[PDB]
Amino acid sequence: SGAKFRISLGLPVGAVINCADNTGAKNLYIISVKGIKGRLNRLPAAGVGDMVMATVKKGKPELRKKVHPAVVIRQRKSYRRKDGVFLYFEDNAGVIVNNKGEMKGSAITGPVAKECADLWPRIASNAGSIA
Amino acid sequence: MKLNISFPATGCQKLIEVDDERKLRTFYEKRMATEVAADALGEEWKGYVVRISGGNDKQGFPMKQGVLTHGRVRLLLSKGHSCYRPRRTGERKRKSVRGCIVDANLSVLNLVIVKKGEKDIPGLTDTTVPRRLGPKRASRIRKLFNLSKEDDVRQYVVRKPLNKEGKKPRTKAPKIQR
Amino acid sequence: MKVELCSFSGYKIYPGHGRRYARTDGKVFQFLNAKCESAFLSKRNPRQINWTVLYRRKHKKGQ
Amino acid sequence: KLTRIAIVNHDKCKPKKCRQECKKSCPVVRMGKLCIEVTPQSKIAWISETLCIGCGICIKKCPFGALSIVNLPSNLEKETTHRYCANAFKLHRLPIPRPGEVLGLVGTNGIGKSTALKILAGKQKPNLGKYDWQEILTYFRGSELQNYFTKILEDDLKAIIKPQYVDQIPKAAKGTVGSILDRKDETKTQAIVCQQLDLTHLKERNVEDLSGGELQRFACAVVCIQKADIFMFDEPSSYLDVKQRLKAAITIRSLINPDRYIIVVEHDLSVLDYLSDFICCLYGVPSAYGVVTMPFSVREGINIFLDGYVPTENLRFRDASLVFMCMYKYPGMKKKMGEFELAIVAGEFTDSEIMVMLGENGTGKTTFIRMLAGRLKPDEGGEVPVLNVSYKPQKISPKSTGSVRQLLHEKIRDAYTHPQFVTDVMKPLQIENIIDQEVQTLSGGELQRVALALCLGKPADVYLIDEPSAYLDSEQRLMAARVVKRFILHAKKTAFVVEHDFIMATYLADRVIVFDGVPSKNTVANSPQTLLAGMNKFLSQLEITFRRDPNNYRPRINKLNSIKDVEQKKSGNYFFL
RNA sequence: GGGUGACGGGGAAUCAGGGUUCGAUUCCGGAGAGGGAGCCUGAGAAACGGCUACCACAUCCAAGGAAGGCAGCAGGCGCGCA
RNA sequence: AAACUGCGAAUGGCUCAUUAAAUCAGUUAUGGUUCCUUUGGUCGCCACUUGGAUAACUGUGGUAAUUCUAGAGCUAAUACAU
RNA sequence: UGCCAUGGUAAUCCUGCUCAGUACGAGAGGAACCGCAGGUUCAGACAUUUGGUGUAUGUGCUUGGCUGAGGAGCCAAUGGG
RNA sequence: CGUUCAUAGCGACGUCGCUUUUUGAUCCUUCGAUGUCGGCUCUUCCUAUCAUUGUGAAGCAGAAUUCACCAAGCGUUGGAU
RNA sequence: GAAUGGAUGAACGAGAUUCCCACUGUCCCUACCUACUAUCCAGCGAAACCACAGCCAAGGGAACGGGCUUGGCGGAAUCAG
RNA sequence: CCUCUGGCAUGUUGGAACAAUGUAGGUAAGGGAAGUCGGCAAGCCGGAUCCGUAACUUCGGGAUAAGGAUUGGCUCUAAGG
Ligand SMILES: Nc1ncnc2c1ncn2[C@@H]1O[C@H](COP(=O)(O)OP(=O)(O)O)[C@@H](O)[C@H]1O
Ligand SMILES: Nc1ncnc2c1ncn2[C@@H]1O[C@H](COP(=O)(O)OP(=O)(O)O)[C@@H](O)[C@H]1O
Ligand code: SF4
Ligand code: SF4
Ligand SMILES: [Mg+2]
Ligand SMILES: [Mg+2]
Ligand SMILES: [Mg+2]
Ligand SMILES: [Mg+2]
Ligand SMILES: [Mg+2]
Ligand SMILES: [Mg+2]
Ligand SMILES: [Mg+2]
Ligand SMILES: [Mg+2]
Ligand SMILES: [Mg+2]
Ligand SMILES: [Mg+2]
Ligand SMILES: [Mg+2]
Ligand SMILES: [Mg+2]
Ligand SMILES: [Mg+2]
Ligand SMILES: [Mg+2]
Ligand SMILES: [Mg+2]
Ligand SMILES: [Mg+2]
Ligand SMILES: [Mg+2]
Ligand SMILES: [Mg+2]
Ligand SMILES: [Mg+2]
Ligand SMILES: [Mg+2]
Ligand SMILES: [Mg+2]
Ligand SMILES: [Mg+2]
Repeated sequence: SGAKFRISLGLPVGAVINCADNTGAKNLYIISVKGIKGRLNRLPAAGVGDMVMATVKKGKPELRKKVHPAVVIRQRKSYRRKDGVFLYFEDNAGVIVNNKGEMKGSAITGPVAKECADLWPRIASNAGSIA
Repeated sequence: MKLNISFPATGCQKLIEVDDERKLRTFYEKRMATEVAADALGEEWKGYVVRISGGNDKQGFPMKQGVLTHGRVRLLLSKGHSCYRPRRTGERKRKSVRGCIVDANLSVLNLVIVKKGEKDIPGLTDTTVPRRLGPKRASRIRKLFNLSKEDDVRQYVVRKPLNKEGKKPRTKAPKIQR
Repeated sequence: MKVELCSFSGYKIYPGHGRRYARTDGKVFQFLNAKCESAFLSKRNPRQINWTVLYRRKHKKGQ
Repeated sequence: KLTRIAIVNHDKCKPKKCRQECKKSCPVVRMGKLCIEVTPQSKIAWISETLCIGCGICIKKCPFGALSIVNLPSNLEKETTHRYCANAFKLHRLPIPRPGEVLGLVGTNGIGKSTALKILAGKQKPNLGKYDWQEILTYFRGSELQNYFTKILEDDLKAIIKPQYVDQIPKAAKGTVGSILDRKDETKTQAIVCQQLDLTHLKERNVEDLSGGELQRFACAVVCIQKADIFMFDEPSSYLDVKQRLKAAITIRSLINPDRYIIVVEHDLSVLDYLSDFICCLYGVPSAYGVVTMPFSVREGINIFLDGYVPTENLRFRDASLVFMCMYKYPGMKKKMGEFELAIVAGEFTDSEIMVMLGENGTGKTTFIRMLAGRLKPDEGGEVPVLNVSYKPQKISPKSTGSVRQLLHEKIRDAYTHPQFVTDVMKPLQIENIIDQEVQTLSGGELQRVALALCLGKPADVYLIDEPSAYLDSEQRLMAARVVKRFILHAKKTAFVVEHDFIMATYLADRVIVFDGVPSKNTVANSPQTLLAGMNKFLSQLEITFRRDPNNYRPRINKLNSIKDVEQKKSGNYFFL
């Protein structure tokens, strides 16, 4: 019911956020952001809690050389919360996921941003620490 | 805070609920074993001195003196320590204690009344439960009754009658040791 | 509006200001300003920095 | 890995009237095989689920709807703990009762719940899908089940069952409440149990004179008195009031010794949560088969139940996850009996509205309801609204010999046909399956579904709803709640709901009327308050608080003087949203 | 330096005289208690049916925290010809 | 009964992962060391016997939850001291 | 201090919730209007906050040299940070 | 053809047109020189309408949909070679 | 395709390509700062180019007009771009 | 790069501003070649000591291959005639 609010998004298409679930993927090369109409010359960009088509660039060869949906979970670009606190995350990160929002992994290392957890319940359940 | 106040000179102690930050503001940001005046607490406790021996944190974790801060610290403990009973000869264990410093972050405060002022209170200074048993070592018997070595310790000894045994009360007494 | 303490300096941080840092170990730090944040990142021990609270506690200043 | 199970409903299957049938339409039998065996003679039809295709032809042909064919995973065939007959129910696994820990079974009815309770009691020997005690014990090794059964077999453990059906107890025992308790003494703890369950007033009265809630209190008190191990409790909360059902939970938790096994069965989830320390779910196709899950925590087990997804088995058993103008104005009416002084505060009654009634079993929700109807006459004042009204009662008996079809058309033909009613009431309350059965042979939940349908169908302005959640499954409860909502939204006819369940009350409530004061004394019926404020008053009167688990936002119950409780009382937010 | 379908030995199995092979396995010796490390007590331990970390597995939590080690004996799962 | 005190819990049991002059075996050294216990030797102005502390017991508790424990009363020792 | 002829001109589309697993449909599947919460692209602003810049050449720190040293400074096309 | 039914959607054999975002014809203009492909950047116009607004159609139950009308207001992207 | 040399090939190359790591304002998507200009003044002071000149739409015309026809219209003198 | 000896008056002018465009320098959140024909341009790298150094090889090389660590100030010690 409660919608997302925009947040400063510092993962343009080309970024390698590190995979932070137990799949076996190390990296996640972001090849496109989901739900972006866009403009001329503007790279699509995903903040925390965004859906994103990624490719795994290093990790298990089951995962390599194919596209996955994923969710950005942490991000180093500082976003503002409605309560006026800016917040940033030390690393960019994500998790491999399926179209309907379920994790294909099982346990999320490190914290998940609450912008993402509120939006993605199955990620939030596996997430040890939030924000 | 669920203040546990104890008047030691009687042998009676109460659990007093307290709210309103300004009521407790005398206690806050003070160390353990400091003697605070309880006049600001209430006009019932008019001119009362209370030592703050530091009870329990919320989340059940006792204050232990020395650690400072107003948060939890976890320490390696041993035989001869607060907050820890070792279950083996030279057992040693990690347990989380809490700050000496007093804060609203607390379930209980422990207070020991050092001096009562003018007023009295119903379940503390009125009630007078005795020392449960009297002296047992000879020297302490002599010191209680002022005897010296040439005065017979056997006769001037404490003795408790246990009534409602079933048949009749034994005029019972310990074994004087030393 | 829970006023928070700066993880480096010790100054209070009012609602509007400052910045929050969520390290991947899974513990978070507030910073009053960028000066403090930089110091924390360069690994400067605030007990060796004269303007921080921690320094003043250590060296028994005031009182 | 998938297999099939044939099921023949023995009440419906009458081989004489229909002829052979199945055989003639079955393509395996028309080939020339022993897929189905019937004849005009003999009772019940037999089907070989080995030879059966599962074409779904025989079910369409059979005239009564006697046959069913379902698909069950092939993993389960190893772990069958009971099957009574051929072409009948097939139970998989058993719950894992732990000594000195209250087991909480959760799951809808018709999924081998009763058979499990009988097995654990020790009435039914697990036939293990054979249709043996050393062989059964070897089957149950490496688990507390073999411990449990070994305990049963040499030390004769006493199986005692608080029953589901409470209305059948009055027509069996005789004498006063106090006399029966005195007869059944073993522990010699009447007084303490009576003070916990409030049977001070009730000791004098007869068993027939008691209401539903008082009968439950009586039955639980009796079970608490009896010195026995392995306590089976089957829906203790149903018929009870908020504070009564918590007390009943506390008593059952007090019965815990390390000797005794306890096995509660609750459908109010907050009450179950409070009761148990240990939970086991019961998923399957209703009437066809049932699987007892591995034992989870209290919290984890109920989350699994709400998701409809066992993560360990990886079997999504349920499809969907079950997560969370002014018509008239009464003035300040007062109705003094003589010694007792019932009172009302003035307020509004907006159309298309469900007014939830908060209070107690005794504060006279039922008496106010009867007064509003005209079924009770006024001592003072005078509630005489020129309005048609409907009345879903608490106690529901089937003393009208016939079919449910007959009941439906006799009461209300137009609603019974009307599609808007049918999508709203008949379908969601699976009345299409009850329809054919007799009114005599209903279950308790099925009777509650029919009651909901009968009173919704009868035209009115006001709709009184006493205990709709009583006896229904947690799923059915939530359906029944939706049905009432939508019916009223279409009709623009107000309703009033006596519920004692904080799940259902929060679901249904637009506005909420609260009662205050003890029963058989002065009742101060407040004006219709907003939901936010209304529940907080009711919780403050009964001294409870709740919280919400972030995954499903389900209302969990608190302990007295727990930090979370104390914080919530100081804030004034006794629960959330 | 690498390997070992390597714990050592007493011994076992074959055998004319020689040998060939085996010795996880009830006595003796060693080493180890999921993996690595550190230590308290104590005459004796770098103990694991003692603690402290990390890793790897996993359990309740009211999510703030808390506990864990069958290569003891039963027993389970799994692995498998066993 | 409890609780403090003392002793034991380093044996036994399991397994054979490691480990190839290592383990281990026979052989010898400790005139290069430790050793609870056992056994035998030694054991020349409070002493008509000193100090205070604590547990069980009593009673307020805190925590959702552990073989968690805190504060207040007492009271011994071959414990701890002089 | 104002009027206004004439010119110009601007807003856009989407998602989620709800209606609703409802209409419709044998079932599989599966809508819509009113509401509510937000977002895209575009436009016009602005600097409380976060960020960027920084020769206030503000204030430390430091390299090589130069005022005999201390101190106070300067030079190295903005010495570097 | 479209189960049936020429025309919902199509449409053979024939036939009538429009267009200058194809390519040819042509050689009027420029050889005392009109800077010769693409891309980037920026504005504007057209409609022969992909999307969006309002609608008529169906071989439109719903969902998805093609067919047609008013219509050029607003859009119509990021990359690999 | 074989001293019109074929096949090879360490070392070397301001030679021609391709990918990866690092690094970066190349880009998303631009911003701020410095010096010298441009800017204004004193003084000094050129050139190329020039039929006449210098607002448009359409028409016709050597088939893309500043001038012609028919319409729209037209307000001194100048500055930086 | 800084200084003395010696030598100059900033390279055919000055003043006042600190706009846009430029020329020459810098810096940039998050991303990191997505830019472009193309990493063009800039940036990374860099000195020394101590380790450590592959393919291939004409056995010479490759080789500062690659990849690491250290580096200031001060007070001493030892070693070299
Ligand atoms: N003794 C019996 N003989 C034959 N069929 C039975 C018997 N008891 C129950 N059944 C059938 O089994 C079905 C489910 O019964 P049961 O398993 O007891 O209920 P639940 O599934 O709620 O535990 C019923 O529909 C009934 O037809
Ligand atoms: N018509 C009546 N005549 C006499 N007493 C009545 C009548 N109706 C109700 N009562 C009494 O009122 C009491 C409460 O009524 P009831 O509907 O049972 O309320 P509740 O279900 O809350 O107990 C009962 O004990 C009953 O004896
Ligand atoms: S279902 Fe199995 S049994 Fe019933 S008809 Fe088809 S085949 Fe014969
Ligand atoms: S199944 Fe239906 S049809 Fe076949 S016999 Fe039993 S009843 Fe008659
Ligand atoms: Mg582009
Ligand atoms: Mg090996
Ligand atoms: Mg051995
Ligand atoms: Mg060992
Ligand atoms: Mg193991
Ligand atoms: Mg060890
Ligand atoms: Mg063990
Ligand atoms: Mg100086
Ligand atoms: Mg035809
Ligand atoms: Mg030109
Ligand atoms: Mg058109
Ligand atoms: Mg040739
Ligand atoms: Mg050639
Ligand atoms: Mg011209
Ligand atoms: Mg110059
Ligand atoms: Mg000059
Ligand atoms: Mg010159
Ligand atoms: Mg940058
Ligand atoms: Mg490109
Ligand atoms: Mg490119
Ligand atoms: Mg270059
Ligand atoms: Mg090389």
